Amino acid sequence: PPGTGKTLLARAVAHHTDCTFIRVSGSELVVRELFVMAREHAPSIIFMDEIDSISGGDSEVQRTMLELLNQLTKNIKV
Amino acid sequence: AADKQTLQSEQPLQVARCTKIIPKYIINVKQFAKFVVDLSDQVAPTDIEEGMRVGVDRNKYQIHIPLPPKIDPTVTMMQVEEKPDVTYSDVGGCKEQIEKLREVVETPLLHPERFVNLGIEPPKGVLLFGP
Amino acid sequence: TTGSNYYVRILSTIDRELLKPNASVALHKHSNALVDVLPPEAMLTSDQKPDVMYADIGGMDIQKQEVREAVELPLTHFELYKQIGIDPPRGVLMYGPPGCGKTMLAKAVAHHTTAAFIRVVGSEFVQKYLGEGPRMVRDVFRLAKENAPAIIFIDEIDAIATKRFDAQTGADREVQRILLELLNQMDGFDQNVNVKVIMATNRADTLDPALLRPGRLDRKIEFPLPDRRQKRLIFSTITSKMNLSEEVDLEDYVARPDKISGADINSICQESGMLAVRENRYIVLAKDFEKAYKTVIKKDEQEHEFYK
Amino acid sequence: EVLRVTHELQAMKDKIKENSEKIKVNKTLPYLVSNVIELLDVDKCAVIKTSTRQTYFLPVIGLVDAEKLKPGDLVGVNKDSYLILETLPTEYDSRVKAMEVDERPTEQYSDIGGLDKQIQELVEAIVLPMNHKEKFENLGIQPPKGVLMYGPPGTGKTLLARACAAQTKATFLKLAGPQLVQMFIGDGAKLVRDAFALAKEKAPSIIFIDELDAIGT
Amino acid sequence: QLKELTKQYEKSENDLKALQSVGQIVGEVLKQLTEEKFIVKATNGPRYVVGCRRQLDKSKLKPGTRVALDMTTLTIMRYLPREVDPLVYNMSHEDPGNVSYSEIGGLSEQIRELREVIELPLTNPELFQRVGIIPPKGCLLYGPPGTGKTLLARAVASQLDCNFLKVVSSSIVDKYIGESARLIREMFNYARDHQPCIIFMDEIDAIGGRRFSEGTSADREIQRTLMELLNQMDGFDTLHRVKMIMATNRPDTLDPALLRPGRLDRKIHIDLPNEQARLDILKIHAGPITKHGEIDYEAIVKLSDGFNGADLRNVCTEAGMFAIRADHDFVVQEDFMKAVRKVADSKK
Amino acid sequence: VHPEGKFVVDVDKNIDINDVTPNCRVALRNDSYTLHKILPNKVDPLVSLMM
Amino acid sequence: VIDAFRLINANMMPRQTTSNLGHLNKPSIQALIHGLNRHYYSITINYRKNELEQKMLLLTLQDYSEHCKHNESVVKEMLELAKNYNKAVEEEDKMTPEQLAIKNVGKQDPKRHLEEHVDVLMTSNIVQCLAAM
Ligand SMILES: Nc1ncnc2c1ncn2[C@@H]1O[C@H](COP(=O)(O)OP(=O)(O)O)[C@@H](O)[C@H]1O
Ligand SMILES: Nc1ncnc2c1ncn2[C@@H]1O[C@H](COP(=O)(O)OP(=O)(O)O)[C@@H](O)[C@H]1O
Ligand SMILES: Nc1ncnc2c1ncn2[C@@H]1O[C@H](COP(=O)(O)OP(=O)(O)O)[C@@H](O)[C@H]1O
Ligand SMILES: Nc1ncnc2c1ncn2[C@@H]1O[C@H](COP(=O)(O)OP(=O)(O)O)[C@@H](O)[C@H]1O
Ligand SMILES: Nc1ncnc2c1ncn2[C@@H]1O[C@H](COP(=O)(O)OP(=O)(O)O)[C@@H](O)[C@H]1O
Repeated sequence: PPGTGKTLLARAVAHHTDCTFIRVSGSELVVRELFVMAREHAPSIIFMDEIDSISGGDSEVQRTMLELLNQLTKNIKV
Repeated sequence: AADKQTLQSEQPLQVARCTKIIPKYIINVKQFAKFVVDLSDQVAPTDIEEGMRVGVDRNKYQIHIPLPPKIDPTVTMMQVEEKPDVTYSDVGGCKEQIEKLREVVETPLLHPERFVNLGIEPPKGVLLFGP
Repeated sequence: TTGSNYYVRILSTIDRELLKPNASVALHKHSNALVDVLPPEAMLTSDQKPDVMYADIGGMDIQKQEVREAVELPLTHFELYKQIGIDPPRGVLMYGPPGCGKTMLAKAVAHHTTAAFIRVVGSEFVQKYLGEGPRMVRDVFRLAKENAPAIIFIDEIDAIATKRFDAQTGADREVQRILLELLNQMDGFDQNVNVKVIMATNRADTLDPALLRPGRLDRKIEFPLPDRRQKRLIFSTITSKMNLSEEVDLEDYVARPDKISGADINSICQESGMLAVRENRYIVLAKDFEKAYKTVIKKDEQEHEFYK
Repeated sequence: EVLRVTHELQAMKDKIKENSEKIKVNKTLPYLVSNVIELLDVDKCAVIKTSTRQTYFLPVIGLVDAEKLKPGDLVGVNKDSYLILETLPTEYDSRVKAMEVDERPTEQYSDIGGLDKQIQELVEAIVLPMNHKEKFENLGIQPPKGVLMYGPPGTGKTLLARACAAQTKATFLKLAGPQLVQMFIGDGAKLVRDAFALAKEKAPSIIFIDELDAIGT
Repeated sequence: QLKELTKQYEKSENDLKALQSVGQIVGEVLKQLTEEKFIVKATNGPRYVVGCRRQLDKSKLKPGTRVALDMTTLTIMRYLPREVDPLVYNMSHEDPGNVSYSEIGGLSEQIRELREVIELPLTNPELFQRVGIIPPKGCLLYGPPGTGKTLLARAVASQLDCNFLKVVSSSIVDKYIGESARLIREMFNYARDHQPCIIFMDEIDAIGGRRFSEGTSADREIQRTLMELLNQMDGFDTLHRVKMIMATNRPDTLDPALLRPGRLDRKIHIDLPNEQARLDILKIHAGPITKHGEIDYEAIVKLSDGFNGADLRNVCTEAGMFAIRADHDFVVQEDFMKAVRKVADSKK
Repeated sequence: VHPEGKFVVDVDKNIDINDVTPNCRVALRNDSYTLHKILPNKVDPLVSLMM
Repeated sequence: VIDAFRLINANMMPRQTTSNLGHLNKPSIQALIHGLNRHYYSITINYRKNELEQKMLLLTLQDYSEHCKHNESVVKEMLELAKNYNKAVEEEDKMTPEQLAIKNVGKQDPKRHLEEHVDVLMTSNIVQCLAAM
């Protein structure tokens, strides 16, 4: 449900591990370039957005980075 | 590999947009203050008109060279160049609708003597429908 | 201020004391060597200028005690929040459609501030000079900082903050750094001296989904386009500042509750008085009330029978 | 007093006019343009805005009066001393000055055929107020405004355009539809108002706007 | 040989003494009369610290004062008053054509109503707080086209005293960024200077809202211009002397924020001529043309409705056209009758 | 550089061009355009979209 | 800044000076200035004065509110500024490097403030008070 575990569980276990926590939620001001940053960080965690209510919103980028992530410099976790 | 002696007599030159002629005329550098200036020493007063662009120096801000217009993104379109190797003997299976296409596309050739002869202007457009 | 930042050397006579990371400091002509820090020269403190009371605001009670609660009370009683534990909310975001309680509540907040209620309309943050604006709005923020306690009021943000920008031609290459460093400026004041950034905008459907995030605003105040138990109070106030001859009725036109602001209550009541100026009358009796209301008492809608 | 005729004149021609006419030779070679924004009076003096996007105050100097100084014209200025030397008549781009067709008449009214009441109607509606307005004014009715020609796919629209503009004996401008819409906010708007400003300056002239479907959604 | 050269030559010695002058850059003093030195803001320029004239009137150098500065040495010179743009090509001139309410036909309710709401607070303001309410500010002249909108404000232009700021709303906007907001704050501050004033912004769909989501360059530049125009129609005062009125087609594309009573209170619906107003327009544009006597206006008005004032002067214009290619004396009844039945062909 | 973003410049003897890595802003081409030393790294890209 | 000059408009065609006078091989050596110094050639500016002119150019307040309300004031900033000096010596004792991050340009300035405060009263709460005696 909206609330109850989001943006906070994926935050907390990102930073017990001291990994990083990249959020690509929203595309306001600047895809594929973010992967380079994540690669540079070496280990990384990419987080997403959940909007339906409190057509192809962010499942497009979701897969867009699972296409690069499937064949893939390895410890990045969407 | 020895152009050292000639670089000082080159005068790097800023293109500006010419406009009206009173003589005097008004240039427009598109970053500077579109100001008034005459011709140098050798360029004709009938060589520079409105609309076109001329080069301005930066020392005493005056024109020496008239310059061609700008085509910035359509430079690559142009008329391709070289051109592929297939020809009329390749594209087969039609034999007549080439000849309709052929007589319109091929009148800067032989053909203008026929057309200034028996008073024809050739068609300009050709359209090519097909599945 | 001439465009870029660039490296310097600062002289020894100035102390390394007042050099805050937004301290306006002077440079030397033709050399650019730093010479002396300056008082915060920048926007106006708005000395006693706006005047509507918080008593003739009409109707608005819960929003009035929320804005009274989260703006001027943590400026006065700054330490009771440091005796219970809950922080003062940093910003105040006011989304009102189409606008009832925006700018008389942000106008009647400006009396009993005893605080530098600095105004700026959020539309001259863009300027013809390139790279000007971010320096301007950080001058606004520090101009509230050295005048604490202050209330920054910036209107209609969706002028400077939207969801959709454009990477190419730079009509908005600078407004994506109007919002960006202002978004960095508000995070630079978590040490909580006294600066509260209240802000209003007609619509917040496209504001930005990074303008809140518990730090830049922490709040949201809905303005209701009021109804039955409030509409009566609006009519009671606006009629209470007029001449009436009691042939009028109050709750008859509180009835038919259909889609009114407070602004069109001021329009039908103001229009009632002005329609009474026809016969050069110093009061209003029956028709100018009903008359103006019906004329522009919502100039109707478009029902639609069958369904309904 | 008979020595005072022209000998004291020529020392001021050489001094006053070698200096003053020297910077008045700088009316041409280094000379600059500007737009004055106001003209105020101090116990004249103007504020110009030179087109490097900056604006200077100056006491108004010679070769320009307080009458031939309208706030918002195109008046030039020196590039180092910044004093307004002489005026220039008002300007704009060549994208509007490209509409200056001179090679109009080769399609006369004999090449058009089968539309002769539209030729009578249009030619009556346009070039008859160009040669007979006063007789028209003796009836006391307003000159008719712009004529919209319209037809299915391709009849005689533009051929009546350069056929009417062929034998008009006026000036004429072949303004397209999509020349008026560009990427900037300012340009589309600036150039129609300066198009009608051109037509007012060079009036009497008629204007053909081809294909209004550009500005017709 | 001497008085001629003395007058029209020695008068032209002025070119050298005026040629000696140097010109002065302008700027705005961000106040802080740091006593001996002030901080001013140049126009396209940096803020910086400037010395002073040494016997200037420092006590009235208010924050936000146009001041002139030296170029080379850069000390502040003689001050300036607050500038004006070519708003001189706005206020000082418009379209007031000695047109009066005599040419306005058949809408005496709308023009008596607009005249009373717009200049009657400027005639007798004391009767309004007498009743107990401030006067309204704006009127929105929404209607089908033709119909006397732009003109109506022509008749208002040639019958009032204050500087009738008549502007087309699409000569406002310019290609530079943040420029239109400069122009509209310059306009309304100019209205603050000369009072009471009337600001006529017709056709306003250029600045007209129903604000978008996605065009992001050519529209958000104006949807922040409408923010400045909107937050100075509103302001923190009520502008207290100036009254703007706006006339447009398509009121159903305007912004709700700019329509909420307050920015525009008494929205006036100017309407097509019914029958009485039809014969009014027909008589007024049939006036200066020579006529008949017992020319049947009533069958012309009876004939086909749904016209406009522009369409009825189109009727008299086409009938005078019929005589001018037909070579008659004035018209006949069949020339009005042949005139309406070709205007009635002109549907959409 | 900040206002107008490009040039190719030199580096002084006491700079050891080997460590100066990309997106680590520091310059000194005072007039002739030649480097001197290094400065505060100035928070790389993501530091941005996080803060 | 005072300097006279010459007529070296022309005549590019003696004065041992002890080696060209010194301080005009140190002007503000700027090209338009030194290009002006081709014509200019400044030399010296001497100075005279007399002893007379030289020589020519060369109380209380006690508990009004004065003595109290500038030792009721400054000892309070000695209290909490000495608390921040406590925080300074506790803090910088360990994990301190690079000259205390460049002397805390930010949050200026602890400790020195105490020295200044100490200096202010001991020139006042003695001296004219001394003359009270
Ligand atoms: N189990 C929980 N423990 C702590 N906080 C929680 C919990 N569930 C919800 N929250 C609250 O939710 C907020 C975080 O938002 P989040 O849960 O990411 O939104 P969403 O519910 O949309 O995922 C925090 O302020 C937190 O207090
Ligand atoms: N008469 C023909 N002779 C040879 N090749 C042909 C002929 N007609 C079609 N083709 C083949 O069709 C291809 C041309 O594609 P094209 O017609 O351009 O497709 P499209 O019309 O979708 O662009 C070539 O590979 C060509 O060999
Ligand atoms: N709750 C209210 N009580 C009294 N007057 C109101 C109320 N809401 C609006 N008004 C009046 O109607 C007008 C419109 O105000 P509003 O649109 O809310 O301002 P803004 O759009 O700046 O928030 C104001 O001038 C105000 O006097
Ligand atoms: N009535 C006509 N008289 C002469 N030429 C005509 C006529 N109708 C069509 N044309 C021919 O059509 C061409 C012009 O087409 P036009 O009517 O201008 O198309 P559009 O109206 O879309 O511009 C000319 O080559 C012309 O010879
Ligand atoms: N009542 C009227 N009386 C006379 N002319 C009118 C009337 N209504 C409209 N018009 C015509 O409209 C023109 C003015 O333009 P207008 O109708 O305001 O269009 P817009 O509203 O687009 O400006 C006038 O030249 C006039 O002929």
